Amino acid sequence: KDIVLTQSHKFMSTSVGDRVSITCKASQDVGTAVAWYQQKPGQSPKLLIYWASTRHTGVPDRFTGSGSGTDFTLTISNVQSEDLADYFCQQYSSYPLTFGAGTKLEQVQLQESGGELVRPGASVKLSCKASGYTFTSYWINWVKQRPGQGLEWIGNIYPSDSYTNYNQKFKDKATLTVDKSSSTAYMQLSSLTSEDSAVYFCARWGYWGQGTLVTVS
Repeated sequence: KDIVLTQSHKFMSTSVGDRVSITCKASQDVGTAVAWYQQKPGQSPKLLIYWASTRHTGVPDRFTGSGSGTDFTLTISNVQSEDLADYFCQQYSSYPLTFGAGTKLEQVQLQESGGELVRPGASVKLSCKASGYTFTSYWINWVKQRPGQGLEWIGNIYPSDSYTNYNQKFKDKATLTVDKSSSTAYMQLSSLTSEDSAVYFCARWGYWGQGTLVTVS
C-alpha cells in the first residue's frame, strides 16, 4: 500500500511574531526520509528541510524540522509576513514518493516548457532544460499539481542511462525520456482528459522548475 501522509490542518491562522508548528503523520515508518516544502501562489515549491531536520541551503534559521518514524513536525519560530504560504511534507523512503495534502498558513536551474491548450484525447510533450550542474548525476522527477490542489508524483528518470520509475497510477499515461546532448528531460502524456489539466513540474534534489501549465479543453 502507498504511504499516506496526513497533515491535519488544511489551514492554520497565526500572527506575525508567533511560533507555528505543522505536523505530518505517515501511515508507515519512513525513518527520517521526509522533506518539507513552502509554496506561494503561482510559484514552485521551495525545499526547506530534508532528512526530517536538516535545513536546506539558504533557508532562515526560523525554520526547524523534527521527528522520525511516523510523526514529523515543521516549526517556524518567529513568523514573518513572507512565511505566509502553503507547506507540504513529502516522504522519499519508498515508491511511489508521496506528499501530504498541504497546510495553508495565514545556480541550479530547470526551465520547463511545452504547456499549452491541447485537444482531449491527444498527447502533449513537456520539456525541462537543466543547467548549472551535471545533468547525468541527478534523478529528475515529475510532479503534477491540479489548480488549487496538492502534489502527486508521476515518476522519475536517471539521465545517465534513462532508468525510470513510475507511479502505478501513471504507468502508461506518461513516458519519461532525456536528451543528454541538450541536458533536457521530457515527459509525454497521452489520451488527455480534463483530469490531466494541471501544472507539471520537473525537479531534482533541492530544486524545482517553474512549472508548465497543460490545459485540455
